[PDB]
Amino acid sequence: ATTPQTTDAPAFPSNRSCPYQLPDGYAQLRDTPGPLHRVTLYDGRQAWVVTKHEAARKLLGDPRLSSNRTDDNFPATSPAFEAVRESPQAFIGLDPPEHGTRRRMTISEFTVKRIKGMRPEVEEVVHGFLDEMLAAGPTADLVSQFALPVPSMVICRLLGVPYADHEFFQDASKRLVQSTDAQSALTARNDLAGYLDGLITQFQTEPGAGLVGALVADQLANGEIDREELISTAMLLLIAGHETTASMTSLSVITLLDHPEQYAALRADRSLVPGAVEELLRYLAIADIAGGRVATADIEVEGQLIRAGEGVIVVNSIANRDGTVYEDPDALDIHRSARHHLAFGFGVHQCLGQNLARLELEVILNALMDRVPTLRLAVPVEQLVLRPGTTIQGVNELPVTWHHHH
Ligand code: HEM
Ligand SMILES: O=C(O)c1ccccc1Nc1cccc(C(F)(F)F)c1
Repeated sequence: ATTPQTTDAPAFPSNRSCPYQLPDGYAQLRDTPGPLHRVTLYDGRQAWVVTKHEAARKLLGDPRLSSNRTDDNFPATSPAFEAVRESPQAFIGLDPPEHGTRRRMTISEFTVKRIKGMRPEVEEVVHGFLDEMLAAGPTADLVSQFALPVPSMVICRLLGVPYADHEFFQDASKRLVQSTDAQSALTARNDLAGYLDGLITQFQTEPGAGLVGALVADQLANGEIDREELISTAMLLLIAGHETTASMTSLSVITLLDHPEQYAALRADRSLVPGAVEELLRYLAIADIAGGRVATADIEVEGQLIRAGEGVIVVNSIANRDGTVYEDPDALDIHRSARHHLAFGFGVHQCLGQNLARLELEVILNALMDRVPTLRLAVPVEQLVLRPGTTIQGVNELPVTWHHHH
């Protein structure tokens, strides 16, 4: 090469170097005027990304932006995503009206009433794993010993997946979400699909509790959902149900320990916890791989033209750092109003599990402050290995220690 390498479509996604700040490239996008920006995906395709808060709400509500993953022009951010692409879709990949007919089969499990009613169960699960970790003595891996098991046990009960098989499906879920190549991603999905097919057949003998048992005994027995779809739907809920909250827990611990005055204020006044959870959601925005869209018609946005067949990624981490919405947006402030953040999306696909996630993180933070207020990282912040921007944000390992008490 013998010419400058500046490009008007930088590589996307980018990797975080700090868990709670944007990648520098993302900061550059945040500062570029306009709602949209060109980028180049891993294979060479260019696509649009959305980089401003209001425009992200508007485009997430635009029916000309389809969630159809199996569309040829759907933006793929890694060779692994094309596992979810050439696979039968759960409702996260459907458009209305099909999307609502499938999502409505699951919503009874996620109502505000039901979630509020799970609080004692979540508290029991959180405190049990906390006990086992603390009794095991420092040091510890917060991911394997706490952040992952807690939401796994909860979502497994919700679904009717037996927690006994946790080692299998927890490992399979890891391999699907984080793979760098396509085939290891396909294999993880097919191990999962295979396990899920057996559970249905098992339900097809003795009716079990949980959402999967319910969908087997009703919608499936009425032909209203296909077996492939039920598997896909159960897989989406299982994986989302435990990988997202696990990442929020580990990244929130890292973040709070870098803001000790806010963490101390939080411990001193537990009425701040719900607002702190909202702020952490806005600030950490762990699900950026959760904004892909493909346009089925030309879309004009503020003087820029999205043409039919162009991919669009609504990047909610950047949108949540829009300073015309959140004053001083790169500062963590558990007292701020984080209302209207996009960590959960917006519109018809807005996160089904959002209030379960909020409940989990409130109980988790309270239990950590109750039972191990001296928790600290057993390594410095820049000895941690963060995941790349091609997957759910977080850490695969979080070595922690505490002052032992008896
Ligand atoms: C803990 C933090 C969580 C975050 C930050 C998060 C983030 C998101 C985002 C951004 C979307 C939108 C995807 C899109 O627009 O294409 C989404 C959708 C979804 N989330 Fe969550 N999620 C979290 C927890 C959960 C939990 C605990 C569940 C439990 C099952 C869950 C289940 C779902 C489902 C099923 C959808 C698809 C909804 C639809 O397409 O109608 N999420 N999530
Ligand atoms: O997007 C799919 O189709 C998907 C399929 C199978 C399993 C998980 C899937 N998605 C997924 C995986 C992790 C976190 C989130 C989300 F952030 F949206 F909640 C979504």
